[PDB]
Amino acid sequence: EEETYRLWKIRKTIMQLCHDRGYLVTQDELDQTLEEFKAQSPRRTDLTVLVAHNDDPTDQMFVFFPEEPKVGIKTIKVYCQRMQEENITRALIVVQQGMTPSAKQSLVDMAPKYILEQFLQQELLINITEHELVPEHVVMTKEEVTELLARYKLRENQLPRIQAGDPVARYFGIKRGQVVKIIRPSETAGRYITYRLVQ
Amino acid sequence: RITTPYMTKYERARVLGTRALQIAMCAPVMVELEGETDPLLIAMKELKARKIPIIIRRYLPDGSYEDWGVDELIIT
Amino acid sequence: VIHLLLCQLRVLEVGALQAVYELERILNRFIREELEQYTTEIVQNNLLGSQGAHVKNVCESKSKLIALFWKAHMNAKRCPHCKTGRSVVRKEHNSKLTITF
RNA sequence: UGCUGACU
DNA sequence: GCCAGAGACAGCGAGTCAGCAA
DNA sequence: CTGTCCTCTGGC
Ligand SMILES: Nc1ccn([C@@H]2O[C@H](COP(=O)(O)CP(=O)(O)OP(=O)(O)O)[C@@H](O)[C@H]2O)c(=O)n1
Repeated sequence: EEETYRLWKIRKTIMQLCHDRGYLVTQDELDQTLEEFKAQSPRRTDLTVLVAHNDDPTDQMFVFFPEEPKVGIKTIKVYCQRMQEENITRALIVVQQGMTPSAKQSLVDMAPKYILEQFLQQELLINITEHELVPEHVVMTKEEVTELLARYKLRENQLPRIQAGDPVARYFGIKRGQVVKIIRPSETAGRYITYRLVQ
Repeated sequence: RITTPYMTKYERARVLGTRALQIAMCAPVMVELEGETDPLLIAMKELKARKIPIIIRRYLPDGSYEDWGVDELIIT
Repeated sequence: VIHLLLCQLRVLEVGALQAVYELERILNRFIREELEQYTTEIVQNNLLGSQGAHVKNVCESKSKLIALFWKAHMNAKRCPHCKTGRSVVRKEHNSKLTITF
């Protein structure tokens, strides 16, 4: 019954990850304890969640928990079919051992039609975003980046870079070309604000 | 129009240097010198009286510039 | 690889830095006509940036691209069009290059 | 240029 | 194609004064 | 005298 503890931690972390992306999540899911998780729900196909977005109610996300410890191209297709038929665009695949290396470039191959993304199970046992040293990241909107570049007379290159595989760019699901504001809690100035172009 | 109103120390240094190099090349002194042979003392005397017709052209990191007057600049 | 790198260089020359990964993904999802349309659209809509291309983060990308090319794609290989075109140049100490039969 | 001493 | 075997290869504080031999 | 390259080589 440690499998259930792992399932509960991963589900709580994914609920927090979905709330930080701006999806409609209730307080109970974010404050759900183990005794009630196991009360509700055992399997790995009824842990799949489907969440809606604050705006764009059609824009929803779908979280998978594949059974195969090493997901492959066929496993990816089997529920890319589910997504294509239910009419969703985004997904999130929590894998237990990894993805066979061809799969990673397949997930990338699926054009903005159906954009997927993978997360290891050991990466979700804790919320890195809740570490002391990790600042708060905020994906800037297309109209705030323009005002930033205009205030500092900048170009989008010539800005600090954040890797597209950064453990906190993968969590906040930030695509390339997006600028993220970062609020460092500084011992010197309190709440220093920086900006990083995702690339 | 958006940069600091005061005159940085580097600007004071360069303005004094240039005014002194001008005075030394036989330029008219608008400060009524009183027996001093140093052009840098004369340049300081002029800076204190707010008589220096030079235009500090502050360059921003993208090529854009702002032209300030040495008179319209708070000397500390 | 030849055409991908050609287009990536064409876009780097003007500064466009997202075009690099965009071209690579356009390729993998798919050759010259597929890539040259996007690359010309970039180089046209993003010109006026030949002076704003001599910045760090634009030199690192070109450095990495050309280094990876010279390091991974210039090894002796059986020839594509004629299967027996490995006239193995193999250079001894400088001032010496030896082709075989 | 070199090499052998020496100074802070 | 995956990653050891290496085997090159490059770096190694600042300034100063002499003499002697080639 | 150390650490990365980094260009093979070599085996697999
Ligand atoms: N090779 C060297 C030797 C010396 N120096 C410089 O000379 C200073 C005095 O040397 P020093 O040997 O007299 C040390 P100090 O603390 O003054 O000695 P004390 O305990 O007897 O009072 C050092 O601190 C360096 O700045 C150098 O640059 N390279």
